[PDB]
Amino acid sequence: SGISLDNSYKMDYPEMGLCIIINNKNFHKSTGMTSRSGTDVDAANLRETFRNLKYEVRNKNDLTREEIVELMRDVSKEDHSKRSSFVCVLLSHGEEGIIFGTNGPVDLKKITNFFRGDRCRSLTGKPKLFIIQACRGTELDCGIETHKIPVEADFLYAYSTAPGYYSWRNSKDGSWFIQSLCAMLKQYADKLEFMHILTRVNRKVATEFESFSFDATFHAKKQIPCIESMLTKELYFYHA
Amino acid sequence: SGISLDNSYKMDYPEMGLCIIINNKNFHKSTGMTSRSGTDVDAANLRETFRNLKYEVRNKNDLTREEIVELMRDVSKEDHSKRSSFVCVLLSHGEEGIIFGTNGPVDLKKITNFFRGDRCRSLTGKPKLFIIQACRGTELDCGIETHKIPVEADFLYAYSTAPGYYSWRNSKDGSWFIQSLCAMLKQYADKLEFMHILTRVNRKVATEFESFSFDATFHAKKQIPCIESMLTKELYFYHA
Amino acid sequence: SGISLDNSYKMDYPEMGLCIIINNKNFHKSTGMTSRSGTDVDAANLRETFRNLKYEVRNKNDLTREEIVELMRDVSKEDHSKRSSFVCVLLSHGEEGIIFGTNGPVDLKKITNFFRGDRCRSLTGKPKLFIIQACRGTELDCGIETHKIPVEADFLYAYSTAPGYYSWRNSKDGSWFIQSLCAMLKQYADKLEFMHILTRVNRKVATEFESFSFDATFHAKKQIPCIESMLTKELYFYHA
Amino acid sequence: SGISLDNSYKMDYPEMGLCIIINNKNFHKSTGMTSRSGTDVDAANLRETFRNLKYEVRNKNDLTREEIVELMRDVSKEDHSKRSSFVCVLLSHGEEGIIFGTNGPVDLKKITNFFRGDRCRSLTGKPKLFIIQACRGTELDCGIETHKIPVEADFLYAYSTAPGYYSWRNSKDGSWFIQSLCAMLKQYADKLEFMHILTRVNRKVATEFESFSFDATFHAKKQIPCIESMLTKELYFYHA
Amino acid sequence: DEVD
Amino acid sequence: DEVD
Amino acid sequence: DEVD
Amino acid sequence: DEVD
Repeated sequence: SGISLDNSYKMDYPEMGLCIIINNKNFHKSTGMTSRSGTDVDAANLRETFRNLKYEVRNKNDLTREEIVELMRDVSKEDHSKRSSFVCVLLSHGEEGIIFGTNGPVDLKKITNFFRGDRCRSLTGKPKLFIIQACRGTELDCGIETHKIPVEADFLYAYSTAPGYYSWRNSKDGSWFIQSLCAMLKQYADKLEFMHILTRVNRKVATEFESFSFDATFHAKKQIPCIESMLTKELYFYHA
Repeated sequence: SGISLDNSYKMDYPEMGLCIIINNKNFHKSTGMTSRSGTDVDAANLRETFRNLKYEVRNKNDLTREEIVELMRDVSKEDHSKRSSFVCVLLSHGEEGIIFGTNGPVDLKKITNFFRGDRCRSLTGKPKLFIIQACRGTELDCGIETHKIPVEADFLYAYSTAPGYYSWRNSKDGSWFIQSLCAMLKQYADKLEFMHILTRVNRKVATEFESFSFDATFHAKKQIPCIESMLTKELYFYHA
Repeated sequence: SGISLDNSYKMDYPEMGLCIIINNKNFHKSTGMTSRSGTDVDAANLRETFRNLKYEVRNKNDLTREEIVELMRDVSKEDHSKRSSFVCVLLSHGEEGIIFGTNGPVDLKKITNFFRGDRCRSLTGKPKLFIIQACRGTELDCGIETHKIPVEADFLYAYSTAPGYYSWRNSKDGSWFIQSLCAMLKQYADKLEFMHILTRVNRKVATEFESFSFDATFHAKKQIPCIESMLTKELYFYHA
Repeated sequence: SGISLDNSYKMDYPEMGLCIIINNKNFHKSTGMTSRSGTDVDAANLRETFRNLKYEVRNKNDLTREEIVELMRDVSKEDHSKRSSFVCVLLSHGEEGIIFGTNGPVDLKKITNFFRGDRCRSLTGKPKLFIIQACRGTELDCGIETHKIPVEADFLYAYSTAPGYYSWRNSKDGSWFIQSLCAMLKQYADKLEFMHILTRVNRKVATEFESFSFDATFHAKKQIPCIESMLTKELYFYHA
Repeated sequence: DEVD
Repeated sequence: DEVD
Repeated sequence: DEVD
Repeated sequence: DEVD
């Protein structure tokens, strides 16, 4: 055969893979956490968007910390041999390195470790994408007027916000990040490599959104998403 | 004029910009930190590599924590109006979010805050690249056999290793990450967008390197770099 | 400045350039040539398509052989210094190397020679595109079931059909070639290089069209356009 | 499976295909045609270049008009089912639409008709490339100081010169066109689509070559190759 | 369909 | 607009 | 340089 | 090989 190159992940397996969407809206009163109005818009938008990309979407709502772990554990024990990749979207409250279950926090590392190259052999060498809409702290951006592989390899963390910062969600239109992500995926999934699509998402969130609040502390704030890539190849959602 | 698009950073300014390389090899005995053998190879490799990309390279060796801060402060106060971008490479010991001066640690955030969009107006809207060869923890990867913008926007953190992990350096050939980075830049700087070049670096480090030690604890370990992007546009080192 | 490359034509001049569309529908009875029903649809489609690409469109209808030559001569004597390119579309009857004026044939070479690099200095080094919807013979394709530069450089001849073959035109929808060309331009002018857009046009004409006639001699015939390029650089209709 | 696109020819068949190189240097005295000094350099350059692209190269020297036809006929009757494409290079004297056998002229159409989509079913839908180094006339370029498919579809004629023009060959370095073609293939076959590679060839021939002769009539002349494409998809020599 |  |  |  |  002619000359071959291996710069992009093989995405022509029989199935694109699973897209797990965890949507936490209602939290146990004892946690003292507010409901996340608008998150359902995000969940439906993501379901439709990934359905169009040919992913097997599974939506889960209001899962406890224990349920999140067991779900991730069970999913990682499935046979992904015939799947090209894996996607997990987390919509909830959070802080740096933490996602919140309805009854308490969950370490992100605990969730992702189940998919390590040595713990999920059917996903070894395949892109594992974690999309996270949740706060990573309490900082506010005031803006300015213009043959072995690593077990941590092949992971991509698409964070809605910069390390240490709050993440914004509109109770009517949904989160800034998820709204933008779905829009960019719908428009460029057939045209651009994933990192370039995410860069477009960064630009959209950074330029088209600004908070409005009667509280001066939270008014006129900006946001920049954060792409954290440990991928080893280019990722295209199309093939052939 | 015809139809125009703005998907990539303007890199045709009179100057590509400054490339600050901080090379810490010798540390004050009282810190109890070992010398970083092989780091000079990294520093020379980087100097040559960025010189070829037309960057104004400034190499600094063995700087104290105080000197690092003052250098960064002074550089951020320069007039970068005629420069397309800014690059800073840090070679030293470190831990999560920390880089080590010869006499003590320095918060990475303190270094980067000087270049925030609201604190360095001549760099607002321009890519600010921080390249970091230093540990981010003590974890070892055993591997597995195969009109306003955010002040944090336009930053790119190219970490040599995954969050929480050690970073490997060979006393003879230089660090795995820097060796690979320079090689990929030399070969694709004229051909590929920066995120794609970094992805090639991830693949090179992940597949071509494995530690060798008489100490079982540190033997046969792997590494995966981590690209942390808050960029809002595609970055090409060439223009026209 | 950083590294620069010159693989594509400069298309960021103040003006994209002129788009001359010669639409010959009615011919002098003495020529014994039929009217070209459907050509007006082509002319309007082209006018709109190139208007969207920011070209200064000039439509001319039913021009004699003498008028075609004088028009081309005058256009070539204009100052194109501020224009990025030149486009000329010819819609008429024809044969190999010939386009028909309303009162007689005109050598294509006579028309294009006015734009030679040495005869139109303000267009030297700029793409000169001739788009030709006309027959190049009488053959029918039965198909099968599936520092100096050359004066002839920088010309691109986009022929609707293969050398020696008839070209098909639908009296209701317009010519197969022009219909396809406009559609592909509308969809990819912002995305693909011109040769790739034309290749898409070839595929569209080749697969989506087949003649229907009560005359067995002209029934179930196919067509393949012919791209004849003497261009020296890539041509993108967008810039920046 | 995920979303698929079909914009480029399938080039991952077991074999890239045959590359027939017809090198006519010596001609029968009675034809009154001179020997083509330097053509052997072209033939060897092409053999090596296509060998590197993984083509099954067959070189034939000094073939009569009758031998050229029989060779083409026999090749077209071979089973190309397992081959991705077909390439034929003709090096000889010629004129418009004609290539010269050692004892007389041969119509190019006669040679190519054997490969029509309806006459060579194992090549239907596959790129058929004819590379022609031969004159297409006597004109000299003085330059200027700076479900069915068509049977003619999927053919690509890469002519060394513009229609009606002489083609230049250096008795020491080989032909301008072939020299440039091989150089561009060696450098971009792994990087660029074929039409873009050919465009680079056009630029190389147009800018880097100029004739030197003691005969004023043939001195300081230029040349521009001519790409004649009836291809329906993008052609990349690499795959995967 | 007609020819030109 | 609210925070998560 | 010669012609073909 | 050593660590940083």
